[PDB]
Order: sequence, then structure tokens, then C-alpha cells
Amino acid sequence: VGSNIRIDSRGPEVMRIVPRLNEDINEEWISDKTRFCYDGLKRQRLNDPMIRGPDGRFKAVNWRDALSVIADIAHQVKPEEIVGVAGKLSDAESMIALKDFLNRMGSNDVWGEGIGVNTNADFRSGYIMNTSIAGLEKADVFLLVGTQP
Amino acid sequence: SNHTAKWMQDTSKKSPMELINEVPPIKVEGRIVACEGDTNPALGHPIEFICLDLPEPAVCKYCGLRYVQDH
Amino acid sequence: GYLRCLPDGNLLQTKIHNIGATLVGVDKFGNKYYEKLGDTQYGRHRWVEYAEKSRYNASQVPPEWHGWLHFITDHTGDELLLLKPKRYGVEHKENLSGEGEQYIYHSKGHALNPGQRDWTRYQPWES
Amino acid sequence: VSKAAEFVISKVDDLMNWARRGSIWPMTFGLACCAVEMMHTGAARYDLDRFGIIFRPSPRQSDCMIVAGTLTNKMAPALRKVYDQMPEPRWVISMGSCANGGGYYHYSYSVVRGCDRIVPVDIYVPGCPPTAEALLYGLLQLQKKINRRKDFLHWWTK
Amino acid sequence: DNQFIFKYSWETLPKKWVKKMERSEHGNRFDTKTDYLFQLLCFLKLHTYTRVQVLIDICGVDYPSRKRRFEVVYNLLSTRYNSRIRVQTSADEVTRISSVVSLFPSAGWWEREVWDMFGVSFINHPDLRRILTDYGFEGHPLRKDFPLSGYVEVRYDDPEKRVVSEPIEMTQEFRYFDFASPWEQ
Amino acid sequence: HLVRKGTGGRSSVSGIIATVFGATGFLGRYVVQQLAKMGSQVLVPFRGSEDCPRHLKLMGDLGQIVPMKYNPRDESSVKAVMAKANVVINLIGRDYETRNYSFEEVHYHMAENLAKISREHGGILRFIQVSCLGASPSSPSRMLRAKAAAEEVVLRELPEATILKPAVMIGTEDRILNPWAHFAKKYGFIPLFGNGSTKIQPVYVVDVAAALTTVLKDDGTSMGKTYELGGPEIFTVHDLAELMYETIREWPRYVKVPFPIAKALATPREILLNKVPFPLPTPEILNLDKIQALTTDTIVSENALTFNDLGIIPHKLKGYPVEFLISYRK
Amino acid sequence: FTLNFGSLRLVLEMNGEVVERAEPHIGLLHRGTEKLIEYKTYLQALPYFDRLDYVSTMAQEHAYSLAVERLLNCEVPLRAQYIRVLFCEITRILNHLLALTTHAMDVGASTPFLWAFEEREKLLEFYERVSGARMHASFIRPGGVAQDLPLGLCRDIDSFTQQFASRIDELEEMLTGNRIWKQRLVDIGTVTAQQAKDWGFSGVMLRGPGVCWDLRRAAPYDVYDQLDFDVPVGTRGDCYDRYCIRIEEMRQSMRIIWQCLNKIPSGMIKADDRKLCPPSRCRMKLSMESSIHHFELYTEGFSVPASSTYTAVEAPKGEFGVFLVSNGSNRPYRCKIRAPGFAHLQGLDFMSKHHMLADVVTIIGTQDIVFGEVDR
Amino acid sequence: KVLPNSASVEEARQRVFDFFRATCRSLPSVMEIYNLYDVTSVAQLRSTVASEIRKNIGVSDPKVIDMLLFKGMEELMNVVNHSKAISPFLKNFYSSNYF
Ligand SMILES: NC(=O)C1=CN([C@@H]2O[C@H](COP(=O)(O)OP(=O)(O)OC[C@H]3O[C@@H](n4cnc5c(N)ncnc54)[C@H](OP(=O)(O)O)[C@@H]3O)[C@@H](O)[C@H]2O)C=CC1
Ligand code: SF4
Ligand SMILES: [Zn+2]
Repeated sequence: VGSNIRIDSRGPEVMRIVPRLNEDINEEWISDKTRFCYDGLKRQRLNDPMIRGPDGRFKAVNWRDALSVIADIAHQVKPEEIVGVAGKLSDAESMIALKDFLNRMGSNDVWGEGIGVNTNADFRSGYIMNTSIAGLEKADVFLLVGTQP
Repeated sequence: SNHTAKWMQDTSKKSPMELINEVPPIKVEGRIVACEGDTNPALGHPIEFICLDLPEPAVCKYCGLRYVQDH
Repeated sequence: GYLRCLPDGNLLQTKIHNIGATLVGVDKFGNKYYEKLGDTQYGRHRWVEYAEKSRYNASQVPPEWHGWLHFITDHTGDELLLLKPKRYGVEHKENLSGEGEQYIYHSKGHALNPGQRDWTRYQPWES
Repeated sequence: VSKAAEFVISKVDDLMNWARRGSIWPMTFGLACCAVEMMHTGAARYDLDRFGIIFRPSPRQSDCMIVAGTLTNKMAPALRKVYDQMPEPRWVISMGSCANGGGYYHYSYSVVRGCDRIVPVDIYVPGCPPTAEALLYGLLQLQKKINRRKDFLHWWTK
Repeated sequence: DNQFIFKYSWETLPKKWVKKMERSEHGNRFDTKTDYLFQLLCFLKLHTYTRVQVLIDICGVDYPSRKRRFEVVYNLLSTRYNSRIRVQTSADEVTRISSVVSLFPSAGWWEREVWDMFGVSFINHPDLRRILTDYGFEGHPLRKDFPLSGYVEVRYDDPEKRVVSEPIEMTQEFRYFDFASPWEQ
Repeated sequence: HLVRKGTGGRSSVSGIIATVFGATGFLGRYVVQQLAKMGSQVLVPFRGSEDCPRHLKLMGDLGQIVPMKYNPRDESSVKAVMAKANVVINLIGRDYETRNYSFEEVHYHMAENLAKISREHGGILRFIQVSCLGASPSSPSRMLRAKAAAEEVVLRELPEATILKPAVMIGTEDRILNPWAHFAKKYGFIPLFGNGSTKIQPVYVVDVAAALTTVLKDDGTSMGKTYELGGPEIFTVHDLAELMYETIREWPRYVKVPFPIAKALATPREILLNKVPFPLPTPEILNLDKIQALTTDTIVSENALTFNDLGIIPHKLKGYPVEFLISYRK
Repeated sequence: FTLNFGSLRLVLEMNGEVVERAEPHIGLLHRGTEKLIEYKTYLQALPYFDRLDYVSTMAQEHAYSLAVERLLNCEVPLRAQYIRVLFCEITRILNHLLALTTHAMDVGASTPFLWAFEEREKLLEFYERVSGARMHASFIRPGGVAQDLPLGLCRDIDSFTQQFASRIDELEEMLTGNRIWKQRLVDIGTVTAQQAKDWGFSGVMLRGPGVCWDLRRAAPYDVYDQLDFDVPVGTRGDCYDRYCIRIEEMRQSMRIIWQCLNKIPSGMIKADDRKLCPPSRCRMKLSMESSIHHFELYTEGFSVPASSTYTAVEAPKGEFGVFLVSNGSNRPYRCKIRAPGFAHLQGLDFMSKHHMLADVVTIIGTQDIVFGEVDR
Repeated sequence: KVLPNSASVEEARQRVFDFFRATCRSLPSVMEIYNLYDVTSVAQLRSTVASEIRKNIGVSDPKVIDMLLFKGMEELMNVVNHSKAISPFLKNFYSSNYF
């Protein structure tokens, strides 16, 4: 939904999340997951580049070493069997950077999370909410197929 | 527990939580009480009125004292 | 303790002032509290002999006698000892502050603290 | 290293500490509004001349610098220059809150967050202003601190 | 009170430079143009029935929203007629306004202070060096955009054997508490 | 792995807890200042008086500079000092002897003890030990031989240990230029030793401190290396004396006493020190160990790693390093 | 030639020991007080005025509270007004004693210093009994005062007033009439009334020439218009006449103190409205609205209407003024602090012209420059 | 002495020339003030001052030019009174996230 929120923080940590007015997306409301997702930002948080050694345990290394080993392994393999997967949450900058890097490495196998093998992604009107939330307000009959809002 | 160990490290004297759990509940005849903190209202906390319909003791939320209805 | 007067000179002044005084009290640490009214100026009618002539300190006065000595209250230390709270409380300790790292107060993050606590407000993955 | 030489060394150190404790010659660094309370300390009531404290206007003859008041970025170089002229046996008493950690002007431009950043201070005197009673307590604390200086023993065991 | 010489001034003063006037119990206010401020103060100081011959002070106020952010205020007093008057103008960062050191000799240090705190330069000041802040200060502290803690801080550098100035790295950052009530308006 | 948690400068983290043994000396000031400027925490273990690390307190943020009192002969005290350490720096060493501490005890045995404790305490990531440039097993000087043996035993016991070998260091608190200036002011002349034809490579102390900081910041390239540190150009002793005299703006004067009579003059101090139970004045100039070190040239070997290999160029010794000698003018 | 002195830095141009000109450098105590006041609430900014002109503490509190009440229009009870006057006059006595004795020490007279410090210790004991600390007691607040007078304070102040009349007679006998004191003071740093008006002098430095103008009579901001005191003026403005004016001001301050003690009323100590003055502890612990108002007044502040004003009071140094500009918020938008040391230190240049070094230090002592208020 | 704002580009240029003259005449005093004779290169210092003046050519407002000259003269007085290959992106990346 991309509901607009205000993150209230006291120092280096997020303290709470509250809704904010956006009549086009969310009037004044907010879901429980959106409101209380701030707690997960302080648990199981990765904070150092790591490499899995021969023993199977992770050793923390520098960004230089991590990038060097990644680049060496990427150059070692042929570009046909190189795949890139975008996560559930990712900004357009990161996704376009990943696509450009993998394409310049010779691979055309970059895809995002929740995208099928044969998806006709050539039409924004095809894959977005054309009616918009205001149109949903203006609607009269709904046909919900394959979705549980 | 975790909170007490977070603000205190002495771990040899009795923490305020243990003392306030050790002080017994105060039995009162009426259905409502006036919780003031000590014998002098001006030297305690703002007055707190506590409902005692629930069977379990009710914490004052100020100087928590666990008032319990008589019958 | 009278031989300390010759190399102290301040205990000498105290002993000179304890000629006509009346011993109003004594604390559990040995400090003897004196009062002297009559023809005495206002600022010098209550005082203490610390009973530790070698290394007497201004912070050795317990809170029970602190107010009476500082002229805050007319209540002697005995009444405040009677009114001392129960179920909690610590004994009076002097302001050491230099007598030892094991004696002075240390913050939770100080390296000299027996138990030093980290401060990051996040839990790493910790494989 | 023996037990009689150790006793003689202890007696010599005790004499030296007694002399340095009874003949403290502090110098005022009287900025802002702890200096008035310092003059109250030097007054008739809480007299400092009894304990040996006399204020020497010349830093070359002074023993310990008592910084009382707010330290400004415009004045910190002057404070450091004056401190550097003091003799090697030297001490610092930071009086008030401005000279300790910036005090009431901690979040302010042109204010040094305590004199500890400019000179090595030995004893802090909390208060704003600290009572003349408390400042004399701090001076007695300086006497106590310099009452445990085993300079002769340290020189002997080198 | 004592709104006598204020009304007399508005009756006798030339109307060319009186941009606006305010009749208040908090202080009678004149707001004019920077071109005619010197002439206006010369008239008030010298006239026999508006003798504001002592300059109380010169102040500056920063208004980032306005085109001319700086507001230069002059508080003057008339001891002969026992009343205070206020004359202010608007100046920006670059433009130089006229100096009144010749009329009131006390205005030199207040004008230097205004320069120091805001950056409003004066035309006929005998000197306009900084007065209050540190030697070699770079910014103007009293501007609203100027951070409260400043940009640099000083410390003793042992290898240099001198007190050096370094960019701020202060611990325990200033905690701005937003107490404003939404029902105050 | 150390983690940085700040922009830099004062009031940062830098993820380094450095225990600096011998931090109250000439180089200790600069190394502790550099470490505290980095934002790291510095544990300063001081031997005697409580005011010895006093200045070191002002160069770091609150709680960053921690002074610890210890006994150098106490293994338990050394372990307690090194309990919270992350990296260890060793600067302990005296230019002369005492009835209690000899050259072997102050350098070799203490370096061995530090290496053993660092090996036992598995949390140590870096061990930077400072010796002299002329430290060789065949060097005539007993102090240089002891420092060479100490560096050898440090390498043997703890292979993950970097060894710096700076040449003679000049600065505001140095022990060569200051005694030379004092002698010149007091007597109008300075004593050259063997007509002052021998050559050295004096190095600036802040440059040495920056070299040590770079060694600490190395990304694993100097775990078991020895770095010889020297100035930009070779200075003869006579040339250094002339530079000193030019800086003070006094007329140079030399006597050029021969090595045999210099050694004869410096000889009785050692036997007297070993005989009497009371301490003797420290030899500022007439030091037999200094004479023995001066018997042979002390310059870079051109083989070991230098300032160029480490990554910082040395500072020229005319104006930046000798600016302290102005206070000696008139 | 230029001679430098180094929180008073001063450069003097000398020809024959005669001071051609003197230039002070003042910023050595700049602390960003105005910026901090802008960044803090009004109640949090009152201690800044405590710190400004620290020799005269409660005068600055009085000026700040008067400015806030002018911008706020809240009525202060008569008892609060009378105790404010009493402690303002105590403050005036303290400042005059300190100024006179520091001037005497700078001249060379060392002994009156400690007698006047005994008197000052008595007055600081009064401060500590009535309020928190001996100095920088945040006792005067907008709308009234912090707390009521402790019982016995009036009797102690009466005893002090009698003994202090004796002490002022004592000090005047020692200092006034001394040939050395006269030779040090008379015809030193004379100022004409035109010069004082041009350079913006105020207080004793302005009444010394004989302008015959006082703020407590021109604009009475208290019960001052019911206290029928006297205002001394100098026949020929110089150090001696300014010193005599200060002595007479001490006497008149004692007079005003006695009048306030005699006619102090019985009532409340602060403004009646809890929107502007915090409620008592019992009221906030017993009443729901009082708890709300205490909470709001101690988190937020009273929101003054958006206006700009200049409020000046007769501080012991001179006219101390505060120029407050608000924007309707809980924090002051702008706070300019006109201290009566900033103008006097400008006057130093022409006052200590053709004089000598001892005359320069005498002029500094007479002007009584406290550097906190000049570096506000 | 402070002067009124320059009403012409020629007047601003003349004031800039006067300020540059003042800097050049005051350069040898800075020599004895700072004592960096080893690597000063007074000619290089003059070149750097000229380079600063030349990098401040994008300004065209006479008021801004006058203010810049005033601040430059202030800085001159302060100095006289002795008051002191892995591409750029990857180095910043290895240093910290905020760049
Ligand atoms: N001459 C020079 O400057 C040069 C020295 N070096 C090497 O660098 C090392 C460090 O030099 P530097 O810092 O300038 O000299 P210092 O002698 O000033 O530093 C040594 C430090 O350790 C302390 N110390 C001395 N002896 C002992 C001991 N027996 N036990 C414990 N602590 C002791 C010293 O005094 P305290 O006990 O008061 O702390 C001082 O704090 C030298 O030992 C030498 O090997 C290399 C090139 C040139
Ligand atoms: S600590 Fe307080 S009393 Fe002392 S100078 Fe600072 S503000 Fe004044
Ligand atoms: Zn309760």
C-alpha cells in the first residue's frame, strides 16, 4: 500500500511508528504490522560483512575482502548460470543497480520476489491498481479474484 | 529481573520490586480507596482512586500497595 | 587526643573552644557534638570533635547530625536516628573519592567497573 | 628496600607532604561567577590564610591553579599559557560547573566543555556556585590528595 | 505611558521616511527605511521637544522568512521629557546601513556587536572588527540558521603544544524537546 | 574485528582498546595522543607517582584514558592491567641503568613477560613493540643488544607482533637535543665524541607516532614485520650539532674528546652504581652506553621496510621538529 | 608605545606614563547567553538572568519577570511586589558593598573588604534562607516569587539593618575623609552630563555628573512610588562623588528595606492564575486541573502573545534592560540584554584619557565592570 | 575605516585591487608571524591568494563583492594578529556509509 507513516525515534533507535494523513493512500489509519514492525529493527540485525569458512562458521571480514571474494567467484563462473534475486523490500535504486551489475557481468537472470516465470510485465495498466483508492471509493460493485485484502 | 538488573548491578541488597512484593496487601472495607503514598497527603503522590471489584489485589500504580476489598 | 594539638593547631582551636561547652551528643562513629550558648557569637555555638584526630574529614558527619551541625534543625541526631526509615537504607560512608578504585564510584560503562555493560541498543545476528 | 631505610624514607616523605600541604599557594583564575564565591571563601568567615592558602598573583610563584568560572574559547589559550608557567609541582582545582563540564553553557559556541580539555585538573568542586564551605572542602581534599605523595620513595625505588 | 513626544514627533517629523508607526503600551515603535535612519535620529536627537539624546541600545532580530531577514532596532531614551522610543529598519546580509556613531558615540560597540552576531555592516563606522566571539570566528552566531553549538570546538593538542580548533564532535547531543501545543493558536 | 562507531576525532569509538606500556615517556605522550585522537580507548599503565600520566588524561574523551597502577615485576598486576586490552603497545625502556633495573631486566625480561601475557590472553589482536634502530646482537652497546634480544624473543613467543625500530627521536621532550642545548647554554660549548664524524638518521617523534598508528591500521600486511624508521636524510653528529647551534643562534663550540677518554670518564658511574645503595644522578650526556652506541653508525640497512614501504614520508628536520629550541634563545 | 594587560584584557597607548588611549578586549567571557535563551523556555531562561551581572543577582530576575509580565499582562500580588522590592534592595546593598570594597582593594585599602564580606555573608544567608542557594537564587519568577518568606526573616533583616547602619557609618569613617583616598579619587575620570548622555551611562555613572534622573522615580515599576526614599546626585562627576553616591544609595536601600519590612502585607506570593503560575504541591496532588496545569507548565511554558518590548530596571550597576521579542510560542524568539557595563566600558576610553595606570584601574573600579553582563 | 557600498563594477574592481595590494604588503609580516620559511614560497603564497581571488569571479553583485572584501580584510587582520587508484567513490565506501 505504501501507507505514509511518521517514525518517532529518540537517538539511534526507532521508538514508535504512527500514521500520518494521506487521503490518496491511507486517510489516517495504519495496520498492526506497519505500526509495530519497528521492534524487529533491533533484533537479528546484520552489522558486519561475513564469509563462511571451510568449517561452516562465519568469520567477519572487511568490505574490501568481501567484495574481492565475491568478484573473484563471479568472474570464475560462466555468465549464463548467474542469477540475481531482489528481496521483498527493495528500493528502485538498489534494484536497478543489481540489474545493471548482473547485466554487465553477462547474466540476464535478474528477477524480483513474488514474480512468476511467465509474467507479462509490459503494461503498467496491466499490473497496477488503475482505479486507485479514490476510484475504489467511487466504485459500486467489486469482484475480488485471487486476493484476500 | 531483567529490568532490575538493567538499572542496578549491586545484586546483593534487596531490590524495590522484592520489597514491594513483600509488603502485604492492605485490606479495606469499602469498594473504593484513596491511595496517597504515606500518612501525609502533601508528602506522598497525587491521589489515586482504585476499584476493587476484581478478586485479585489491585496495584495502586503509585507506590503500589495492593489494596484488597474486605468481603 | 591532646598531643595532636601541637602539630595540628586546628584541634587546638577546637579544644580551646570546648572549655565552657556542653556535650549535647555523640554519634555511633565516635563524633562528639558540642553546643555552647551564652556569650558566644551566632556562627560558633555548635560544633563537632570527629574523634579521629589523625585524618578527620568534613564528610564524616552522618546525615542524622548534619542538619543540627549546619543549623538547619533544632533536632539533635538522636531524634533523627529514632526516625530513621526501615526496610531500606544504607550506612553513612565518607567521601573517599581517591582512596581506591575499588572504593570510588564507577559508571556502568567505565573500564574500571567490575562489570562493564555494552551500550548499542541493538542485538546482532550472532551466528 | 629494607625496613629501617623504608621507615626513614616514610618519615622524609611525611615531612615533604606536610610542608607542601601546609604551604599551598593557589592562584585564582577568576572568570564568570564562581570568583565572587571564591572571594567569599577568602573572606573573614571561611578564612583560607589559616590553612596556609594565600593567593599569589604571579603564576611563577603559585602552587595550584584554581579555575573558577566559565572557560571561553577566547580565553582557553590564555589559561593554558598561564598554566604552563607554573612550577612543576602543580595542581588544579576546577570550581563550579562551567569549569567542570561546561555547566549551564555546555551546548554553546565559544564555551570550553570543562577546563579538563585544556589543563589536567586534579580536583573538581561541584556546585553552581559551590558554597564557600564546599570550595574549602575541595581545598582540604587537595591537601589530602597531596598528603599521599611518596616522591622520595618513588625516587629511591627506580 | 508618556506618549507625548511620540505624537509630537509624528506631528512634526517629515512624513517621507515614516514607513510605519505603532502606538503600544509595550513601547512606541517607528519603522523606517535604512536610507533615512541617520537623518531621523539626527532630527530626534537635536530637536528641542523630542530630545532623545541618549541611545539605550541597538539590537538585531533574525527573520529567515522575510526577504530582508535582519531587523535592526534602536532603543532610545529622552531624559528631559522622560520617555522611551524605538526606531527600527530592515537589512539583509549584503547591504550596508548607515552608522550613527557620529550622533551617539556609544553606538560603536553595539554596532560592532550587531556585526558580530548577524553580519549587518555599517557604512561610517570608525572600525568594525569583531568584539564578542573568538578571534578568527567564521560565522555569525545569532543567525537562526547558525547551529546552537557552533561548528568548531577547541582542545589542547600536546604535540602542537597549543590549543587547537577542531570541528565539533560533541557527546550528548542537544535534545530538542517539542513542547508546542496544537491548541495554542 | 575492531568496529568504528563515529565520524572520528574526539568522542568517537574506533573499536580499539590499546594498553600502552611505557606511555609516560617521550614517545608515550605522542602515541597516546594519536590513539585518543583516533577515538580509541587508551589504558595507560603507570609505575610510580599518580601524577605521571596526568597530562595523558587531557588528550582523550571522558573515560577514554584510564590510568592503572601496577608493579612491573608483578605478573598478576600485569595481567590485571591487560585484562580489558584489545591491542598492546610496548615502549618500556630506559637509556641508563639503576641498582634495581639493568638493561637486560628493563628491556629483554619485560618484553618477554609482555609477550607471554599477550599470548596467554587470547583477546590481543595487535602487539606493537618499539626498539632502537641499531638493535643488533653484534652491536657494541649493551642496551642495543638487550633490545635486539627482546625483539627476537617477542617474535619467537608471539609471531603476530610488529616491531618498530625508530632511530634517535627529537622533539620537545627528547633526550639529545635538549641536553646539547642545555650544555651549550651553560658552558658555551658541547662535547663531540670521536670528532663527531659518525652518522645517524634522526626521526621526528610525531612522524614515529603516525607510523605506529598506520601500523595499527594496517589491513593485515604487517602482522610479523619489523619496520626501520629514520629521517629523510643522513645527519652526522657534527651536522646535527651545527643545526642545533643555528637554531639557537649561538656560536658553535666543540672540544671533540676522543673515545678512550670519554669511556674513561663515563666508566666510574657503573661501578659506583653497583656498589653504593643510594641512587646516582642520571647520565644526560656522559653515558657509557651512549658512547658504545656511538662507536658504530646507526642508519637504515636499505633492506628492511622503511617509511616509504609503510606509506608516510618522513619530515625534514629543519623548522618543524626543531621549533622547540627557540625557547632555549637569547 | 602599546602596553598590553591580560578576564580583563586592555591595551594602552602611553607617551610619558600618561594614558593617551585605552582599548578593552571583552569577548573573553562570551557564552552565547542570548542564543541559549532563544533555544530555551522562559522559566529555563530565568537562570541565565541569574548568571548575568552576578554581583547583583535578583535585579536581573526582576527585569526579566517585569518584561515577561509586560508581554503577558498578569497582575502580581502586593506581598510578592513588596518582597521583590525588599530583595532587590538587598541585592543593591550587596552590589554596592562589593563594588566599593573591590575598588578600595584596587586602590590599596585592603581591610574594609572583609568587613563588607561579613555583611555580604549575612545577606547571602538571607538569600539562602529565603531560597535555594546563596547566589544565583532563582527566587523571582514571572507573576510573583518562587516561595514565601520563612518565619523570622523579617526580624533577622531588621537586626541586620541596624548593625548595617553602624557598618556603613564605620566604612565611611575609614574611607571618606582619608587624604590618600581623596588623592586617589577626586578629579579622576570626570564625566560631563553631556558626555554621559552621549555614551549612554546609567545609574551612579550617570547621576555622578548630576543629570538628576533615576529609573525608580521616572518609571516606578514597584511599590517604589510609595517608599519616599532619596536619590543622591553628584555636583561634579568624578570617582569621589560616585563613591559618595554609592554610600548614600546604600543608606537609602536600608531605608527602603525598613519601609518594606514595616508595610509588607499578608496575602499570596504569586499570580492567582494557574495558567501562568504553577500551582502548589498540595493543589497539584489533590486537584485534577491543578495537576494538568502543573504538568503543562513544567513541560511546556506559558505562551506569551506575540509582541516585542523593552523593559528596563534600576539595577545597582545602572539601567539593566531586556528586549524581548516573541512569536506566540513557549520560547522567546529574541532576547537582547542591555547591561550597564557595556556602555561604561566604552566610556573607559575617554574617561581614562591623559590619566595614568593607577587612574585607569581606579576608573575601572568606579565603573564596576562585571564581565558576565558585558559579555551577555 | 569602512566605506559605503560600491555602486559600480569599476569601483568594486578598484577595491579588490586595493585589498590585493594590502595582502601583498602584509605578506612578509606573516613570514615572521608563522615561521614556515622552509616550504613557504612567498611567491606561491601570492599565487594562492591570486587563485582565491580568481575562483571568486562567479560573483557579480557589487554588494557581495564588498562583503567578501570586508571579510578578507578581517581575515588578513586575524592572520596578522596570529590566529590560525580505486576512484574517489570506493575510498569513501570503505571509510563510512555517510559520504
Ligand atoms: N633515545 C630515544 O629516544 C630512542 C628510543 N628508542 C626506543 O624506544 C623506547 C622508548 O623510548 P622513550 O619513550 O622515548 O623513552 P622513555 O624512557 O622516556 O620511556 C619509557 C617509559 O617507561 C618507563 N620506564 C622506564 N624504566 C622502566 C622500568 N624498569 N619499569 C617500568 N617502566 C619503566 C619510563 O618512566 P616511568 O617509570 O616514570 O613511566 C617511561 O614512562 C626506548 O626504550 C628504546 O628502546 C628508539 C630510538 C630512539
Ligand atoms: S558554575 Fe555556576 S556559579 Fe560557577 S561560573 Fe558557572 S554559572 Fe557561575
Ligand atoms: Zn499509591
